[PDB]
Amino acid sequence: SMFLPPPECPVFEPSWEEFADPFAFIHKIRPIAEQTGICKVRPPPDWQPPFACDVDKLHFTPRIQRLNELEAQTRVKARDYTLRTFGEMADAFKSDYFNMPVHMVPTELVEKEFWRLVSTIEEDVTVEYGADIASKEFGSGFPVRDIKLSPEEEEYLDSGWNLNNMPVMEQSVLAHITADICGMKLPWLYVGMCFSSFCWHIEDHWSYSINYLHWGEPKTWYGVPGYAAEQLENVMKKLAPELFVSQPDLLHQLVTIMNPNTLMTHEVPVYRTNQCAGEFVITFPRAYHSGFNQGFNFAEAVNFCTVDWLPLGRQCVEHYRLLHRYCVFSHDEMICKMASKADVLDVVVASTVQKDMAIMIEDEKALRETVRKLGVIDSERMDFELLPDDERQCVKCKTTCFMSAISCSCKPGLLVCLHHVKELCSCPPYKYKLRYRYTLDDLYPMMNALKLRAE
Ligand SMILES: O=C(O)CSc1nc(-c2ccccc2)cc(=O)[nH]1
Ligand SMILES: O=C(O)CSc1nc(-c2ccccc2)cc(=O)[nH]1
Ligand SMILES: [Cl-]
Ligand SMILES: [Mn+2]
Ligand SMILES: [Zn+2]
Ligand SMILES: [Zn+2]
Repeated sequence: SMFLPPPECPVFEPSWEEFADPFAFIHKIRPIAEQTGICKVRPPPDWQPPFACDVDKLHFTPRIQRLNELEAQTRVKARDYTLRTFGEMADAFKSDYFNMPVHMVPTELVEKEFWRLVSTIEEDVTVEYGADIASKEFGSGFPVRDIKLSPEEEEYLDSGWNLNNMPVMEQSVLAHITADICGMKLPWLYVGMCFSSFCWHIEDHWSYSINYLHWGEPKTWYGVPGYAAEQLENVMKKLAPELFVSQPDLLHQLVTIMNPNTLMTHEVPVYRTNQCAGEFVITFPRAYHSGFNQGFNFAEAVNFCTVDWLPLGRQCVEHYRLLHRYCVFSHDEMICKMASKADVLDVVVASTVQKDMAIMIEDEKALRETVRKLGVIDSERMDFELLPDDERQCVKCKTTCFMSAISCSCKPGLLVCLHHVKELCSCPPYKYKLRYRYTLDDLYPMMNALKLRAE
């Protein structure tokens, strides 16, 4: 037997009452789902968002994909397809590949065959797909405000499970952040075809993700719990070390296709599911996942960050620093933005932010004491949030600075974070300046505002 399917991941069928609040529901299932990394959610029977589109007016630029196990690919990027011409190409591909009608090809068989073809470099199957944020050429699958909407479209505008709303809801910790992240708060649209595949990965900053399949043939998933992320990476490192070489930026991270049986052989727990149209898949923090499409389909996905995630978010940026990997945003900047809005925060959010802020302040206090002992004496307040992100990365570890950094007039524009004072230039430390966003005396009242809000 060449492929043994992993065990099924948890499937939840919440009542209307349980379903109404996505954040409460996710918190409820967390003790179960965090052990499997992914889970599937079937909405109540009458939660049925309307899907309507003109398949001739939606168009997109396709990406192309070779399907070889262990071969390097990248997450970020030909004549356009319309949704109709992509669909015709996709249906004909599958139909011809199997010499069968597409909805007569068993899901078990497509899966078995996927793992055969990626392992056999004699086969050079290539497929195409779409992947992008919503645009005027190809918009969200959920209702958004703008056009006169139907009554049914209007009902789902404000849904918690409308993925456009998820990040700006009250229990989301990104609800009041000002920085423009196209990646972390905007949904991505994915147009799939048979065998088009997403390589093993975790989300930026170890966030959650929620993924909805609007219509079409199923999407097959493999997931690994967060506690096993480093085991998985060690397996990857032994079998494909090329994927771990340092890359110039975040538009360059390498990822790959790998058979889940190979992971399971090395004691990594893996779970599977077939996500059908109308179902959600949720991925938990640091939970590795991968998969492929059974045929022509359309999915929508978004990152999100709950209060549960906050401490993991801090750990992630620490992990990025040790690896010299670029950040998408400054975690500390997000924390201080929320503290500056303490009076309008949800009170549980306020309570959790306060705890992370206390850790941030004590770490910052110790770091500033250490660089003072290195002989850095001069200092000046600096509004880091005003710099383009690529103008405030630590020269050494690439972390996005916000709380503080060291500069030297010798190297105009260059910064190091306070872990890397010795990595900036050859000048003696008294030539350096500590650039800081806030004094410790600024920070304690900000934290107290959170405590008062949390009561
Ligand atoms: O049965 C379901 O799919 C959801 S409820 C539930 N699932 C699980 C579970 C399901 C699949 C894989 C691992 C655990 C454990 C548990 O205690 N409860
Ligand atoms: O990437 C996830 O976890 C969302 S599921 C999904 N992703 C992709 C994808 C993701 C990133 C870059 C390219 C494709 C394609 C697809 O058909 N599905
Ligand atoms: Cl192949
Ligand atoms: Mn993902
Ligand atoms: Zn650094
Ligand atoms: Zn210098």
